[PDB]
Amino acid sequence: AQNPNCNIMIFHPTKEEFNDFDKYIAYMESQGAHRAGLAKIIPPKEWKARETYDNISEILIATPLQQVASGRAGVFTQYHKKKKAMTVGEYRHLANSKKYQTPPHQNFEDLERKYWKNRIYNSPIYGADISGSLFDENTKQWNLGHLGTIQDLLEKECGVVIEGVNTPYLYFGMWKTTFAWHTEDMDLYSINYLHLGEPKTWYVVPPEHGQRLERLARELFPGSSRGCGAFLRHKVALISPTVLKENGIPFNRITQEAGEFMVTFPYGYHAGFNHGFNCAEAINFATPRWIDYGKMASQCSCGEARVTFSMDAFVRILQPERYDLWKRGQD
Ligand SMILES: O=C(O)CNC(=O)C(=O)O
Ligand SMILES: [Mg+2]
Ligand code: NI
Ligand SMILES: [Zn+2]
Repeated sequence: AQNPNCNIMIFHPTKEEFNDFDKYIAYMESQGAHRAGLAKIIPPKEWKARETYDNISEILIATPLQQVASGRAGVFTQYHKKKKAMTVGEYRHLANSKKYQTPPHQNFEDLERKYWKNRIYNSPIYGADISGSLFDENTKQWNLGHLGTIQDLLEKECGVVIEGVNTPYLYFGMWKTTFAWHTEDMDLYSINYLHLGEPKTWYVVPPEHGQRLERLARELFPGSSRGCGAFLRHKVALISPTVLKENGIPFNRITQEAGEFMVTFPYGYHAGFNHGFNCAEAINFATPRWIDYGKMASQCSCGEARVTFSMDAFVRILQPERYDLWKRGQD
């Protein structure tokens, strides 16, 4: 069995190997990369996502989200308070202000210590989940707006044609902006490209151990767990690495820098935080190996998770027993 300790693997494809996206994902899996839940892909040196980032300041962040924490420094929830619209130029200036800027630090480890000590005492503003792309249309390799769609994969594997579309999302971050512990919708893959700015630190639980994280989360968030049998689908709970180690939960960590891709694998729980002003692009995707995860994915039916249009068909086809309850939660 490849990668039996479920370490995060880092790949350096050549320009030739960068041509065929599906083939390369399958290669990484042949080497055991999915056992970690997360892999890093460093593009060949010949590649670029676009020519420059000099002209992005007029992008609008229609609904910036202030991420307000409740709890203790290592075990907390966050809720999102909606703020007034602002441009990417305005958001960048805000990120760099004295109130929000990254503190002085020695290295990534010192900054990680500072994040876990102090996150809860601040409420950073995240420009998350903005439909759009920063890949140039002429970028033919690993262009996250030109991937094969999940609807087409389901149709190729299962023979059923379904409605829905699959487009990327932009994320504009600042120091301490945070992504809570989650797997993807329908336990899909994700791919995330850090276009510019400061790093993103990731934490991940191997898919084979995801239920250990779920059991800890039910213990640590007991109100939330009574409310919903899949409350991590609400994407609000944070647990620090120290607390994970105290409770024997297997995990790994890595820091993504600008110009790098990360891939999350089906049922790989992940969480993390941004170091300072940055912009990432991410999208979900599927492969043949995903189908069995999609069929078994948990679902939130309490009302909280509320998701895209395109999840309907995935539930309806892959999980017909669950469909009626889940759809009630959508309505
Ligand atoms: O970058 C973020 O805030 C969150 N990203 C992801 O969870 C992802 O790409 O799967
Ligand atoms: Mg612009
Ligand atoms: Ni994710
Ligand atoms: Zn729920």
